[PDB]
Amino acid sequence: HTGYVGLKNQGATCYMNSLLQTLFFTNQLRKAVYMMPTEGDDSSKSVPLALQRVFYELQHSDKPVGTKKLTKSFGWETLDSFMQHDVQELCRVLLDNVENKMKGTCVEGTIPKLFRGKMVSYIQCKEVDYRSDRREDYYDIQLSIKGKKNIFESFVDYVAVEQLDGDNKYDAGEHGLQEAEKGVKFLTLPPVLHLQLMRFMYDPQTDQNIKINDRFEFPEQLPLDEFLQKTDPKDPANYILHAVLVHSGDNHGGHYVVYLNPKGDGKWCKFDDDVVSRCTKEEAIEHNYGGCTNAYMLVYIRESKLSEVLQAVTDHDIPQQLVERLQEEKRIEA
Amino acid sequence: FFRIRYFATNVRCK
Repeated sequence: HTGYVGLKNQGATCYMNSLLQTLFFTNQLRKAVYMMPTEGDDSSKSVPLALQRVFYELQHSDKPVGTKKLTKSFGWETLDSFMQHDVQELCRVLLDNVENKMKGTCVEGTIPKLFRGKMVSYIQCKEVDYRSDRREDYYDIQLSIKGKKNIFESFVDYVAVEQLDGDNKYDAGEHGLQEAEKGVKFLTLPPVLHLQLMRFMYDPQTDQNIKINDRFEFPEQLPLDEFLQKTDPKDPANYILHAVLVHSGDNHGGHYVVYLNPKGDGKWCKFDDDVVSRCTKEEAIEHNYGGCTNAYMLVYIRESKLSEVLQAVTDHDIPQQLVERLQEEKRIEA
Repeated sequence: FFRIRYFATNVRCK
């Protein structure tokens, strides 16, 4: 009654069902995942093949979709495995294996094209003229929310310059200890932007976590051109909200649900494991600010690359050798 | 864990 099918809750997988729906509706990722040459892989341990089955089943099955063979493929069959990892770690586990499988084939370099961005982090001396530039990549950004009112205020805190004065002077080597300024600047933003909000904190005093249920606002449209170093016209960093991963509860109780507008048209649905239901745009955006139910991860897509990232995926996009192998497997289950 | 750390989910140790 929604056009989309859900995922089974086969124990305690937490954020995994929410993450699989996010990656499955990254249509450029989905079509590229179908392209992987996996005819000769082992179904017991091949997670690229395992991800294809889940994607094919999410596209065709009328019944809730199973993930048992997928969890077994990357070694997280223990029910504690998902509680002992963050949502970004799981995504890196999936993306690393599909990108390594894409090496040497026609869909090589997909993962860097969608999710990779370029970041610089510097240290600039105040007295002497020494600067240590450091260029590195990212596939996801961790934002601080405690004290910060909205996504605007978390991005300014991410780039804010830190003063390395006092007994915290920077070791400039030959220049000796020097007062300095450390900071981070963004060079490029990826077409599909993964943003994890730090809604949880372990203090060492008491041996337990603590959830930030403070109110944190995020927009449907996020212009990030201000935070880009060397902004270019004709391609602003204007992003559109696609997914909002939601955790409700406290330090002990917790449920992981995701809201998504599939086609990018602002028509939202709630994906509660096996129950998919239409929902208002306010329930997916403004009801998840907090102040308890609130969001912990956000997925944005560049408006310029919006059309090709969310391109329609038809049955012809799935290779027939893959198709015949999955429909093979389906016949042996029965 | 043994220090002030943040996560996006309820991450526990092993």
